[PDB]
Amino acid sequence: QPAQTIPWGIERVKAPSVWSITDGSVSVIQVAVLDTGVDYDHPDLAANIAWCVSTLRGKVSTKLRDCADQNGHGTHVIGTIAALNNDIGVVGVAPGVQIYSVRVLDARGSGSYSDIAIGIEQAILGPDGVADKDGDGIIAGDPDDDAAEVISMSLGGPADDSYLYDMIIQAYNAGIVIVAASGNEGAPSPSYPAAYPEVIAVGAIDSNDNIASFSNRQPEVSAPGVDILSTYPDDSYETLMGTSMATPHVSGVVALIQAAYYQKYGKILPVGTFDDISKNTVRGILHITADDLGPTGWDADYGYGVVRAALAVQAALG
Ligand SMILES: [Ca+2]
Ligand SMILES: [Ca+2]
Ligand SMILES: [Ca+2]
Ligand SMILES: [Ca+2]
Ligand SMILES: [Ca+2]
Ligand SMILES: [Ca+2]
Ligand SMILES: [Ca+2]
Repeated sequence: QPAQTIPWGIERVKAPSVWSITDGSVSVIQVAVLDTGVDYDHPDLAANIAWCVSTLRGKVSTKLRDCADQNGHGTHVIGTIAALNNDIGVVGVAPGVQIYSVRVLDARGSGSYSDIAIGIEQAILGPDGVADKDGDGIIAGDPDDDAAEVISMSLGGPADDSYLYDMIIQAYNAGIVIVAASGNEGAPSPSYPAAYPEVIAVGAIDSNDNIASFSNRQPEVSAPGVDILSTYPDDSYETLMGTSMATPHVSGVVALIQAAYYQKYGKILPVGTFDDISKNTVRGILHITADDLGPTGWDADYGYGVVRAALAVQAALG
């Protein structure tokens, strides 16, 4: 394996300076990545994969060959969030965070809306199959349960499926932050599920801080999405571009916020809304600590701006 290097995007979102506070390894926190699966034994990922599950064809399976990444996309996305900080490869935004790989897309990167909807449900239910095991009414942020705290969806299209949406609503109401790619058609508004109000739409910038021409407009925030090196099967590394690469940077920032907030207060922050500019919710923190590029304020290219982990965590703990 190659010596570790830090992809430009990880520095752009100001992650490394947070690690002293937390690298995401606060045990209650998991990030669920709904994608093409994961190279579960990749040396730069394996210790962070807590669950490798597939919902393809309406069958929930943890058979390794069913959950493994047969495309590369999911492994790349996961590495942006959580590649280990060690002597090899790359390093994620939250390099200590536990990951649930929820395979909702096939070897070609395609998926049915029912399989994605089931994947959302599985992020809530978690490995043990039960939403609220101790019956205390808390799901996300409860160390007695195994629900994820972030759902990261580097997938999207023009179709709005109410069954899939109802699952997103369920997750949001359980306290789970949902993050998704704005899309790559240079369209005037985001793809679904990014376009749902319960979901953070993420646009992509390049290494010059310019928004990528393919980035679907009107995102909520933006993040590195061009020339993104990350993990790839088999035990390898690859460079990709897309709002699917921007998305995990934001999910990683969210994981850091929630890990740090819990580490200090023993609870997590509420998800929040698109309009929130307070420091009382995750979304509010993301919006007010983002590097505000473009026209001042929220704008159709950058959204509220480029996410910044160090500032977000400081805001959460202040
Ligand atoms: Ca959890
Ligand atoms: Ca590494
Ligand atoms: Ca559970
Ligand atoms: Ca509970
Ligand atoms: Ca509890
Ligand atoms: Ca492997
Ligand atoms: Ca702006």
